[PDB]
Amino acid sequence: MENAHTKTVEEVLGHFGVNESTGLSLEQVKKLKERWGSNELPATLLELVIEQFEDLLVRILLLAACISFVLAWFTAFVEPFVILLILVANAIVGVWQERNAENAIEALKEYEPEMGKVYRQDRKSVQRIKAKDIVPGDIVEIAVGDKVPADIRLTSIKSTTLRVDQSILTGESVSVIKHTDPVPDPRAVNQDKKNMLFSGTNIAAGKAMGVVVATGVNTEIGKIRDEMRTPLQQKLDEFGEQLSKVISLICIAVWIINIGSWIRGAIYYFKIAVALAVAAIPEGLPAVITTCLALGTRRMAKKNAIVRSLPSVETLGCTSVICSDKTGTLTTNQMSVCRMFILDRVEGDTCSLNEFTITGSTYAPIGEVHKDDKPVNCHQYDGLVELATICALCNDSALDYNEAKGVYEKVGEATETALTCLVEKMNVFDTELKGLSKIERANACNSVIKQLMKKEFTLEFSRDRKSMSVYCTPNKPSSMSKMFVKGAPEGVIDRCTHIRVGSTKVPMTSGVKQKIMSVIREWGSGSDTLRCLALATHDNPLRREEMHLEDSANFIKYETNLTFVGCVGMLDPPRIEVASSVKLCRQAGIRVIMITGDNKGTAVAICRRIGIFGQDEDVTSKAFTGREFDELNPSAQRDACLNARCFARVEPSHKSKIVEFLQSFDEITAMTGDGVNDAPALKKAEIGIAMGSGTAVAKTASEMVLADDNFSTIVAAVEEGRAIYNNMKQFIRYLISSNVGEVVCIFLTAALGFPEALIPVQLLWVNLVTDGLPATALGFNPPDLDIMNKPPRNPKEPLISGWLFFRYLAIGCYVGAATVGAAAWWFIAADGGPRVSFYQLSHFLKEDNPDFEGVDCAIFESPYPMTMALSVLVTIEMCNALNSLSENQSLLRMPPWENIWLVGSICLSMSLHFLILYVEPLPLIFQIPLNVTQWLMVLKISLPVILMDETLKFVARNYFVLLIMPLVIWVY
Ligand SMILES: Nc1ncnc2c1ncn2[C@@H]1O[C@H](COP(=O)(O)OP(=O)(O)CP(=O)(O)O)[C@@H](O)[C@H]1O
Ligand SMILES: [Ca+2]
Ligand SMILES: [Ca+2]
Ligand SMILES: [Mg+2]
Repeated sequence: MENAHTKTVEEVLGHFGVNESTGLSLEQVKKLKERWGSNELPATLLELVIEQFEDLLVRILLLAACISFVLAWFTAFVEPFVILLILVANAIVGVWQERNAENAIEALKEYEPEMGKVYRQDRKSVQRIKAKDIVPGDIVEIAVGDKVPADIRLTSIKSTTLRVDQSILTGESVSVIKHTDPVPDPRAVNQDKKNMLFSGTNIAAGKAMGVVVATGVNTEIGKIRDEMRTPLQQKLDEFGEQLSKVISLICIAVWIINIGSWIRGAIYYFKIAVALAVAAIPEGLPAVITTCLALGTRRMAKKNAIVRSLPSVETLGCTSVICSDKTGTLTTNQMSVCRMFILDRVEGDTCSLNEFTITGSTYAPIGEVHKDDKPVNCHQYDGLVELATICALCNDSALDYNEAKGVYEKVGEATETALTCLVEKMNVFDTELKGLSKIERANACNSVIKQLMKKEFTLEFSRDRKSMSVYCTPNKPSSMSKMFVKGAPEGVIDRCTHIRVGSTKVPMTSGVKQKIMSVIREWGSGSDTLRCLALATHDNPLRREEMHLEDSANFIKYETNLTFVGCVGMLDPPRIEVASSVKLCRQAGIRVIMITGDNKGTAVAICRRIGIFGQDEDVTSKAFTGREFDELNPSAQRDACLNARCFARVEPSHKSKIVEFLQSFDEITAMTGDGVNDAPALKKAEIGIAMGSGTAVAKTASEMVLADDNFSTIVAAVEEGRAIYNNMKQFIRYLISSNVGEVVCIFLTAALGFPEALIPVQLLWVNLVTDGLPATALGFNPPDLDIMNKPPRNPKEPLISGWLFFRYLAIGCYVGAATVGAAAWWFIAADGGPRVSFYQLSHFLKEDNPDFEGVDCAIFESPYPMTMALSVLVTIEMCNALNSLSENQSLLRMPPWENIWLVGSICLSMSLHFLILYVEPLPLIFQIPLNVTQWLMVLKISLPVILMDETLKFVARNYFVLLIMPLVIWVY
């Protein structure tokens, strides 16, 4: 079947020989799966390796590896080789971490098979099957929120209008409108295919059914499968540019003051200002950020949270407002009518009711109606036969038994599905239900109703009108059509001009209208926090011939002069872990707002339950309806958002505008939503969160999907986001505060006229050792002990602080007055070696010199005090690295064994530094045999940078040993 849209409806129905209302036979599926395979897709090798070197810091440090190798034919290659080993080492961590997380996100999406609603011949009702079991033939049904599972030709549209979001397939950011007439153009583009749906795209409004015409690869989305920065990064890429600007400054600022063949020898000092450049250049800044960001995506994918955009975690470390949809998201969406009432009698102003309770918290259609905790037969209550009529004929939902889980599931919206379940429990027509199975009883009594009443068309739901009409005619006429409605109570009773009392109608009164809203206030504020709907019927509707449904704004006009019948009260439990989250957030410095279209009375009562409010807290300033907000003065309407914690009876435009107002206050907002109404607010907010059980359009439009439906996962992402930015700051403090020393070790050396500090092969070794995997592995750092007890980060404030700058000199100056303080100790105050005086040492730049009496000028050509400064900078920078586990938490509170990966790193970079000083062929390649008398001093010197930085920690903070102390006692 090619170009179905050329062909008409019955044509494509003939091609598969299916009845539209029956669907595909059982072996017809067997054959067709043997002719088109499943409905799935079978999902570079070294490209990840090459992507690491695409960053500025390793693009330029790829040059220094070839510049010092330019001079190879002129040790010579040991300089460029050591620049590789720090670039190669960091580049391997990232590709490792990246492939770790990749499998994870692909492990979680695979957990949940995408179901899809078909019409095979076994069950007389719609049923949910795995997407891959769909074949080109069976009738398929979809509705608002559903992703399309296969390529479908439309056959019938139940709602007035159908709206598909084809963005993922075509890119058009608008919802198109479909039809069922044939498009003749046989080469028409996907966008001009207005009678077809395609996998992966979602339904924005309406509900319809068609027949599959392609699967797997043959679908438009499959046909093109093989042919297809972050807010913290721009903060670091404005940094990576600036340091190199100062690096190459200071570096060539070294190269000049030294030169003063006398010019061919000026190319030595070039490899210095080049190697010293690589030394104070963070080769691993772009690797350590791709590391941590990949890690979190793996951390979250572990907790049943698919992260769809990588900066989601980063921004969540700063969120100060987390708005959330009530129904579905903050509630389990496990609905069942447990209270209902109709009118008993009405005499004058006063009136009485006939209330009822109904058992059964599950969607399962088992339960009984009580009057006063006593069961009753509903046929005796004439008003109940009608409430039951409305509740099954205004339903776009249906019950579907899941024989795998042995439990009942919903087909459509939970709210509607609770009603289908209720009309089963009533059985107002007293049909004999004894001989029917767990599947026949999912939609049993509705069928009797739907068999007595011909539903000719429905006027679908509209969240601004907040009600849903249905047109019907009895099957034996003579012409007596009627109209049934169900909608928001406040709204429906507004349009109700009459009330039915049993089987008779009477005009609406003030007092009657009162009682209703009190029951509903009783119901929504009670221990159950009921979610209530009104149910009324129009007795003299306008003929279908004289109706105008092209403009849906007419719908509310036709739903007028109604007869009120009754109200239902369904229960909705809050999610279990939710009351903890709002406790955890108010401590992390985060506000939690509720945005809902339901009753303010009920929405507040939930907020009282879960801890947004408390039963006694006055809420007059923190809860406003949609109307109570737009009907305010702009100043009070301003500081409302500042303090309001609940917004109810609210359309998606509001939630989109609510988040907007938060953001206009420089607030970083998160949005937690389940359904279509949350779609604008999800995109609008900085980050949107969708529920796994929710809709696809809610999931697609949002940027992180809790497939768990766990609500405490949100907090964990905020800890990840706060932990990633915090790992940077220490990593920042390490390389930055440690290289002020490598510059002063050189610049102090020049100012005092001292002997040579280092050599360009030594300059790039100590870069490798301290700035290789040791520095890099700082990203696995343990989250701080009090990370979620402090307000969130404000992104517009700068990265580095003036107290932190001061802490970089206080360790940069020290590691420099320690790198050169050890080489001067071997010339002035050492036992085995020269006793050169300070004056004699600074003017060393002759046998004739009487100031240099009794000294072989050859002692300045000795590698001894060079590895006294080389192994001091390695040891002291491993020490400073051990300071860099936390900004202020000392090593008494955060011991170094908590970070396993900086430990296993420092031990590897000392195993590679100790292997260089005592092996056979290396002390000559590196110009360098140090033992106990000298290694104790390098310990005596490199260790105080532990305490010196510790005393910085102790002062900013106020505004183990069995192992530690024997090591120090040897030293002193
Ligand atoms: N299929 C449906 N038919 C008739 N009325 C419906 C309906 N679905 C919802 N309503 C009514 O619309 C009103 C508001 O609906 P809306 O879609 O804006 O939010 P909501 O009630 O579904 C709760 P939440 O916003 O937390 O998901 C509800 O009070 C309900 O009475
Ligand atoms: Ca470096
Ligand atoms: Ca360094
Ligand atoms: Mg919802």
